[PDB]
Amino acid sequence: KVFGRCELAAAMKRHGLDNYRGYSLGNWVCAAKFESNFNTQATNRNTDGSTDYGILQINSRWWCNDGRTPGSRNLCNIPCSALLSSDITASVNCAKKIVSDGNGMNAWVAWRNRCKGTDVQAWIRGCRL
Ligand SMILES: [Au+3]
Ligand SMILES: [Au+3]
Ligand SMILES: [Au+3]
Ligand SMILES: [Au+3]
Ligand SMILES: [Au+3]
Ligand SMILES: [Au+3]
Ligand SMILES: [Au+3]
Repeated sequence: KVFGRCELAAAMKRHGLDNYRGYSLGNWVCAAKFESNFNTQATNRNTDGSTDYGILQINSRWWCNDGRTPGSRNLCNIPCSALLSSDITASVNCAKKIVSDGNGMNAWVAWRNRCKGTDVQAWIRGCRL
């Protein structure tokens, strides 16, 4: 599924991601924009053989099981495929765990480099919320 910008804002809010760990909704929408372009089926292979999955490009090294990332963990207790679903519940639930892990949204490289400190409210501007 390819989400529209306000459509994803609304889905994220329904699943309680707005202001989760103090991160406003625009930060989550921005991160999803530059991680996946709002496509739930986005995947990206890393040089280390791990893979990033879904709207927020969650990595198999630590958070999900894909069977092909030696030495890896599955801290969200889900198959990585679940992160590619049209319904974002598994990705939101896993994102809450990630963002609680200590470095906040800096775990998302694309957030740090393209969203952090920018006018992230722009991503929810005009949205009926
Ligand atoms: Au905002
Ligand atoms: Au992999
Ligand atoms: Au794993
Ligand atoms: Au397996
Ligand atoms: Au594995
Ligand atoms: Au599994
Ligand atoms: Au923080």
